[PDB]
Amino acid sequence: DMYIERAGDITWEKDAEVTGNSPRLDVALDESGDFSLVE
Amino acid sequence: GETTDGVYRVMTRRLLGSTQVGVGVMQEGVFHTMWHVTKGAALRSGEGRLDPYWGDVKQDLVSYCGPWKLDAAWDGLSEVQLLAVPPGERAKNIQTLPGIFKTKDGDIGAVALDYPAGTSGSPILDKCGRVIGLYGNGVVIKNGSYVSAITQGKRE
Ligand SMILES: O=C(Nc1ccc2c(c1)CNC2)c1cncc2[nH]ncc12
Repeated sequence: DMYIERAGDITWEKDAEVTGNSPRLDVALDESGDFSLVE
Repeated sequence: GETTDGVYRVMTRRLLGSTQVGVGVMQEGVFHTMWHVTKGAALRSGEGRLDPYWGDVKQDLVSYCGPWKLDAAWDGLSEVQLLAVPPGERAKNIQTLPGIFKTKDGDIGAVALDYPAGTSGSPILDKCGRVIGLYGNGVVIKNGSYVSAITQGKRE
């Protein structure tokens, strides 16, 4: 049996670690909610 | 049990020790998470029980105690903050500019940040603190990395 535990508040943090790119990917979504890379 | 608004870890004792299978958002007495985290199963909150209300395998979303409450959306221009709650590690806001998933049914936001599968259900936030979607459903790019979509449900 699964259970939940509090992890914190939902607030925006000013001066947080800015990382990661912004790619434009061509994807397909199947009936099972799974994404796939279209080419 | 605890219905206080905030971000929560989804855990299980069915394996060795205590294993984090995902994350979720408590908002307006409703627990929101990704379907692949719980598989529609009931959750426990102390002595209390959370029974599922709504769910969909294609959207990969599931709500507990009531209907989906989150309705904010990425504006297509601003940087967002993934409130990453990783397994065993402390909650941590990571700022990023999202990419785009182009599909036959329209474009969706996408955060290009790699995290373990146990991070699934971690909220993605706007500068207002609103939950614009959940992290955990995306694709594996050429460099093995994960680029998850910004998965938001529908508020009736
Ligand atoms: O495996 C992951 N996600 C997932 C799993 C099962 C299903 C779906 C998504 C939607 N349909 C069912 C995953 C989530 N987070 C981070 C990751 N890194 N590598 C994989 C991941």
